[PDB]
Amino acid sequence: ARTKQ
Amino acid sequence: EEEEFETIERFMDCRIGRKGATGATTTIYAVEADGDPNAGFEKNKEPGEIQYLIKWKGWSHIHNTWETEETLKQQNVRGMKKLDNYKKKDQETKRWLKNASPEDVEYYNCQQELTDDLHKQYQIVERIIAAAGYPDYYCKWQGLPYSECSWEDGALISKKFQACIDEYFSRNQSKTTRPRFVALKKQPSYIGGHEGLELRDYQLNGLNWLAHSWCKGNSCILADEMGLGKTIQTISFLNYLFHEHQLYGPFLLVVPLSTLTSWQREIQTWASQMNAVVYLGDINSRNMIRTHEWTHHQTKRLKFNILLTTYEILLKDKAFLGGLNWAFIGVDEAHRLKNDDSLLYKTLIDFKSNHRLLITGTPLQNSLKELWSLLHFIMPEKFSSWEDFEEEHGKGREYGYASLHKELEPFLLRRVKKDVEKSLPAKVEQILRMEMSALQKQYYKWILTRNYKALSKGSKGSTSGFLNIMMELKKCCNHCYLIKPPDNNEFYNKQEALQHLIRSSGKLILLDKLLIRLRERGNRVLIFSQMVRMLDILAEYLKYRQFPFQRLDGSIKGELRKQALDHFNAEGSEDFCFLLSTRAGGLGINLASADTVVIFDSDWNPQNDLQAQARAHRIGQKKQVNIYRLVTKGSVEEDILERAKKKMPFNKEELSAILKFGAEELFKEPEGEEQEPQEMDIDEILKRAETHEKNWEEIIPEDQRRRLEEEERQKELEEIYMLPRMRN
Amino acid sequence: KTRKESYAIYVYKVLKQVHPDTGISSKAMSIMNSFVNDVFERIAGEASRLAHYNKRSTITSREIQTAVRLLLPGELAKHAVSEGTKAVTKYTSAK
Amino acid sequence: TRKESYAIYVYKVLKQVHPDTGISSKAMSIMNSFVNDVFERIAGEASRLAHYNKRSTITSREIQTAVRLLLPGELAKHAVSEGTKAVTKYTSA
Amino acid sequence: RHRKVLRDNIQGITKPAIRRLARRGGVKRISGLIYEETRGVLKVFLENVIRDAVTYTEHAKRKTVTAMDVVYALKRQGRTLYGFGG
Amino acid sequence: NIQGITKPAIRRLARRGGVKRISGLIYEETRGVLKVFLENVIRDAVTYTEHAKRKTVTAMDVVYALKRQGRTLYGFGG
Amino acid sequence: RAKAKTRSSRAGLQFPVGRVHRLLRKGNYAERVGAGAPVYLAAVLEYLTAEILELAGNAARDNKKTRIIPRHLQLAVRNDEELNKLLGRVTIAQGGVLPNIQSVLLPK
Amino acid sequence: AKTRSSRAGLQFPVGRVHRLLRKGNYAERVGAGAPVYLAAVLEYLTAEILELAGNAARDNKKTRIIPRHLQLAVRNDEELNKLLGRVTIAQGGVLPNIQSVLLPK
Amino acid sequence: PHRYRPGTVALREIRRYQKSTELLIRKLPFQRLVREIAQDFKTDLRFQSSAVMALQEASEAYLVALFEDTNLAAIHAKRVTIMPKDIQLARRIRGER
Amino acid sequence: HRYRPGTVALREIRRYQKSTELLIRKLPFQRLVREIAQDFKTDLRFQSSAVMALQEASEAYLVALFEDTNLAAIHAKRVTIMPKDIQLARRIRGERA
DNA sequence: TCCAGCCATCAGAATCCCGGTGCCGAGGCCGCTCAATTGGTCGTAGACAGCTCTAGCACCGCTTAAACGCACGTACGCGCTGTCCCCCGCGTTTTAACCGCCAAGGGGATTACTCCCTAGTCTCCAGGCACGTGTCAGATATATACATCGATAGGC
DNA sequence: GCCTATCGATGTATATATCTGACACGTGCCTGGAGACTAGGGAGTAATCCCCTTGGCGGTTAAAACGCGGGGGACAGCGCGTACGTGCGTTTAAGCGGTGCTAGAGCTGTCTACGACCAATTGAGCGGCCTCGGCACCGGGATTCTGATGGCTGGA
Repeated sequence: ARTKQ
Repeated sequence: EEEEFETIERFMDCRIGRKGATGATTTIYAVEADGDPNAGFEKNKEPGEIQYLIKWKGWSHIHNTWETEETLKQQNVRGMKKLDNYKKKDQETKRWLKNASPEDVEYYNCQQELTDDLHKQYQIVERIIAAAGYPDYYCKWQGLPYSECSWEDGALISKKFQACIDEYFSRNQSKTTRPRFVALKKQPSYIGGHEGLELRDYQLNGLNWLAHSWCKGNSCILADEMGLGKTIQTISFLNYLFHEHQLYGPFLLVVPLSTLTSWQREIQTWASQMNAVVYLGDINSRNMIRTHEWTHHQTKRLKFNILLTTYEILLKDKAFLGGLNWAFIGVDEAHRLKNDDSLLYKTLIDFKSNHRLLITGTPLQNSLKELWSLLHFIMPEKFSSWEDFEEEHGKGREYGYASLHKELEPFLLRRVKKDVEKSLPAKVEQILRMEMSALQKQYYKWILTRNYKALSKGSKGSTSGFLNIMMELKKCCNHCYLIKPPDNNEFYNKQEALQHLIRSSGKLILLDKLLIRLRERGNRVLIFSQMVRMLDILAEYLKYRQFPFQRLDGSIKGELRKQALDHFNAEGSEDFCFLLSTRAGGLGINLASADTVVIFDSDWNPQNDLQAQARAHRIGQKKQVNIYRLVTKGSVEEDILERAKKKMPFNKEELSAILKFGAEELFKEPEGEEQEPQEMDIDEILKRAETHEKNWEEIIPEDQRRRLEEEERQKELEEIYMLPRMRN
Repeated sequence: KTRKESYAIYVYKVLKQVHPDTGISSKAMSIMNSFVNDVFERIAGEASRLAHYNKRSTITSREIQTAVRLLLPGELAKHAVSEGTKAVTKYTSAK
Repeated sequence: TRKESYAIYVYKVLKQVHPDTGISSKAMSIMNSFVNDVFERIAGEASRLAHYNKRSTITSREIQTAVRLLLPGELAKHAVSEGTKAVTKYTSA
Repeated sequence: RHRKVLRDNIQGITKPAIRRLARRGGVKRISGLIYEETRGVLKVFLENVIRDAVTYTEHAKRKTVTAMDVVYALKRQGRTLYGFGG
Repeated sequence: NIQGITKPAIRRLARRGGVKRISGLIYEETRGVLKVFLENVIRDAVTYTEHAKRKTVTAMDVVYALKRQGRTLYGFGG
Repeated sequence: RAKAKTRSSRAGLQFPVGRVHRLLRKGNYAERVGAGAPVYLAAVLEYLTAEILELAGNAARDNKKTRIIPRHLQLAVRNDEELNKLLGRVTIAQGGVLPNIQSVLLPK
Repeated sequence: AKTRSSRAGLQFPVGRVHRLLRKGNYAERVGAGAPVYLAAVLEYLTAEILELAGNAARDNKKTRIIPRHLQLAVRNDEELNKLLGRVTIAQGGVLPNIQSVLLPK
Repeated sequence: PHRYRPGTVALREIRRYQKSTELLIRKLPFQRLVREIAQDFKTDLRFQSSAVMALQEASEAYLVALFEDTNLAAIHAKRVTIMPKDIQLARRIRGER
Repeated sequence: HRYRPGTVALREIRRYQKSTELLIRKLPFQRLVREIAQDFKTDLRFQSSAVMALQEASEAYLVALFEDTNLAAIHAKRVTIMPKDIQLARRIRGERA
């Protein structure tokens, strides 16, 4: 996943 | 693929909130997920924190993170130097905001309100630019140029607006991009839109014009009189080839940057079933346009229905935009194309295009070469030269009026205000002719007696000689202070300035009651004058009257000029007056917010008066427009009007006679001082006003010329003699 | 043996105006006769470059005033222009 | 309208010194103004020399003595020799 | 606002511009107080040159300061400039 | 004949100029600068004398020699 | 004919308007010399001479003499900052220099 | 044959210099030999500067004399630099000269 | 990281800008400053495009000569940095008041 | 007794700054003029007022040159003028490059 | 108790000032002659007006080169100390500048005749300036190579 | 310890490929240069008077020269820190251009009035002479810095 977790 | 960490981008945020915030709490995707851990906070109630979290590099505003800002230093993020700049700019910010005038403080509050909304509006997507489909949903945000387009995994955008965006994503697969006479003039308003019923009869006839013109194969110049027909009827006409006929070639519309937002908003509201590649931005933005949206399907099978580009960008990328066989080229404000030496004109000519339309907001009265250029752009054939045209354009013939602006087959609408408007009350140009005040009479006498030595030449004089004198005397039609200002030591006393104003300016005695009557009613006022210095007097006068007002002249910077116009045009505008100028008529501004206008000055060209009226005669006005013009029985403009009415400052003999007839006899007669012809203040002028839809030695009382020649020879002699022979 | 003209007599009248009691030695006269000649050759020199740039052919009071304006520094210019204007006015206004 | 200038003559001199070299527009303006200024210096010095000796005519002798005053030591010798060559040929032809 | 129209225009001859001019002359190290002295000097140079040009313009009954007027202003002060006319 | 510009003579000139202490090599530099300055002025003086077809070099010629180099001298006639 | 009256007397100046007109016309300054030019030029020359004479006499009273000597003109010209800017290149014979010593050289 | 330039062996205009001397108000008379003398001096001074500037153009491997080729000519020559010492040449630059004490060692 | 010692970049700038004849002062702010000074003498003055060009050439050439004199003045004091007193000394020797 | 170094120098400064008399002797300066004019034209004859016109132009040039030299020597934080001070003044004035 | 900052008094050597006394250099004054002013006229320059069109100021949008800010650190400005001989003050021996006077003749300043070069003007013809045009030179981008410089490591 | 050794950059420098806008060249013609002439006078030349420069001499004495002591300023060496440089970063506005407008630079045709040229005559300014007062020179003493010598006492 690219998003910031 | 992925990349490394640890970089800041930009600081545009400032807030106060509860400690312990994590993620993106106030963003819409996080609001749905967690609501807000900061919810219920108050600045003083709870031990919270004054945050200013940051916009992060490599991530969008939808990914704008909120955290405990101690974590920022805890990650050793590059680019902290912008944080120090933020404090110093903010620390300067409050030092100005806390001490500025409350009007300016609230103005800055409105400027902030526009600011963060513009910042909030960046979050909303506009289109995804179609291992997940078009992988990771490469998409555009509102406001940012195409350069800032980025990716999403389908985990936060999939929830927010992908429900309707998938319908636009599905539109990608949708298939998109001469006949006889057509059954026009039906009622197609159902095709207009989801509330597409607002088309008036004249707008429909304009569409019927455009369709008829293409059925004949002819081209069009949309010479509408700067009404609403600029955009609404133009974009709707492109539906004729797409939504009725499905003959959907590629359409170009080159619109100026100032009006691009309007064109891009109404291409979606009306003709919603359309796609629009806005060709704006830096070279990166246009590169993203070409690789990702220009030809979705395959080579040369264009997928854009319409594209909007500024005139500035069309010259930069003339090659790529000109390589396509265009079905339609549209140019807005087309008076830029009035010159064949223009690079835009020369480059737009070479664009191969099936149909061509020009939108203009002027009656395009200018000489034959402007029309010849415009006619050449819409029709490159059968209008190529004067040699094949002289038989028709040959002026000076009364029988030629049957063709001049009448017999033009490349039709222009030229459809005037008087044709479309059918419910506006009648209009009369009020002329408040009156006698001259005592101060004006003395100054008018001062000017005339000064220039006797020039006037003696008569027919052997100079046209420029008279024009200076007439320009000088026009300062007496305006109030005295253009000639010699009043004494500061007395004028500064507001305990006496009110008497100074009312005694000097009889022109306000009737307006005073109208001002109060309409201020209780809620009206607004616009004022016109040629002399910028005379406008300065009005600004000072208005500052003394303390009515809110605005000003518009060529010395104002662009940002302040636009905001001043927008302040008066905003809904519920509170400003009462507006110092206007004639040259603003070319900007397309709107004057419908004010129904009362005063023509304080006079002008030598009726075209300027027409330009002032054209921006106020808005279609759909229900009230009767209030207009007043001032005449002072001197510098007789009526000497022009009686002659002008046969065709609506030109002949040396006439202009000399104007001075000999204007103020022919009421010079400094021995009648004496304190004549004070004031006695027509009210209800005299209202009832009695009409309405409609010798050599100088014989003339001038030469006794004064002794009194000036023997005193000026004294003024300009002490000014020579009043300096010591020696220093110290 | 031959007339050699100099500004001794007029400078002496000017000295007897500003300072009626003082005198001037024979060598300060040579400095005075040279100072006036130098200022003449400077102002009239400029009044020859002016009225040639303008393609005129005559030297006038206006060009002499412009030369004085260009040549004399600071406050000396204003008094010089004022004195020239006074002399011109007195010549034109009387016979 | 005609703005007379030394433009045609500088090119002839350049074509005699360096037949292949040419001259740019702004360098021509310097050379045109160079001719004018050294013209005015020699003429003014010639004017003052004539006035100093109670003379009304500006002759080759006046021009020679002004060149000897304005130009440096070797340029003066070269210029005087060229000037005396031109004048001696003009009286013979 | 960060800047105002308050006739600070002489500060548009910046540190870089004064530094480049010094570097063309041959200066290797420049003290921080050189810039104010250069700005003061440059204003004094321009005031004298501009005044003469304005005097020639006023004498010509003209309103536009020309290159010929500027060259004649420099020619007085022994600073003859070639390139613009003569 | 240049050494007739004596060492005390150079000292007196420096005192008028405000110099308090003089190095032992100033004198030769002062002599060279004076020789150059005279070789400039006297060359012009002889040029004026030659032009006039005269042998005696005059004060008027010398003041013209200084006037061409901008050291205008008052007291002699120029 | 009418009895003569010199142009210098009409304008009030003491300097000779006749001589200045002759010098401007027999000096090849221009092809024509305006009738208002000699009157102006004499006025400026008279003023400068008066100013210099005033300062020279003012120094003469300080030096306790009653005749103007070369030294006083040097004192006059060099003290007045404007006349010094006009005569900066000028050298005055028998004039001397301004009394001035740099403060670094003074004893301590 | 019918021009004074061709009689003197000169390329510069004898006649125009005569016109400028007469119409420039230097003296009441201009001798018939003064224009010949002055034009001959003008040509030599231009020939020297053009020669030095063309030498600099060859050294810079160009073909056209540009302003810095004139500047590099005037300042190098000890005598032309003395004639044009107060002269400023537009677009002329300055000659490379770094003082010996500033170069490091 | 590679970093030149103090003086190396100074010399290269000396070499580059002595070789180049291009303008150093920016045209537009110099034009604005010229108009400011002139307006103190006569208002509403127009300036030809070449007049400001002539002013800038003269101004730059004067400063470069002043900087040469200033550098020589500083070196006489056995220094390498130019200081305002060097400019003052250079102007006083040159004769500017 | 003996005055200390400097007291006599300042007394001489005030004496020679008050006086207007010439400092270089007339006859040994007259001979130097005759010797320099020897190289330009033989059998020349000099007027007294033209030998004196050269004298009062020589002395007033060294005196101002010596003032500039003193200014340059005080600049280097020195009291004594040196050949390197004369050459710097003459290089800044433009008489040598 | 000490070096040095702040003093007091004094013998000596200046510069300043006053009274005095000669002389020569200015300040008037008489006569005279050249030039300045008055009166008239002629014609060519510039003042004035009516005009066209080159170019300057102004707006507005792009783009990116360059201004502006800050930050480490290293080279240079500035004080200080010591020492060493270059300069100054001065006494005395010495050279020659200065002045007054003398006599000779050089060449400077003029006057006067005369004639050749130069101004003024008219007919003339050809040169050089202006407008147009087109090919190539040197400005630009880009590419590899070739120094120039300075951190790091071992030799003596 | 101080020397010098190869190497990793990283800006000049050098190539070769494009191309645009500017220069050298073309024709036309209008204005100016030139030829043939005549006219007054400026500059040339011979003669001449004598102003003044130059040559020499001999006193006088002022100032130059030369040498001695001593001190203070030049200048090398060292050290400490405030300041400038180099460089990365980033926010302002220069530069380019396109387009527009209209003020004001350039020109042409007309008329007049202002300056030059002219003849006279008259007093203002030049030269030469003269005679008295300011200061040039001088003896002199009241005054004023100035270097040596005897005198508190601070921070230490």
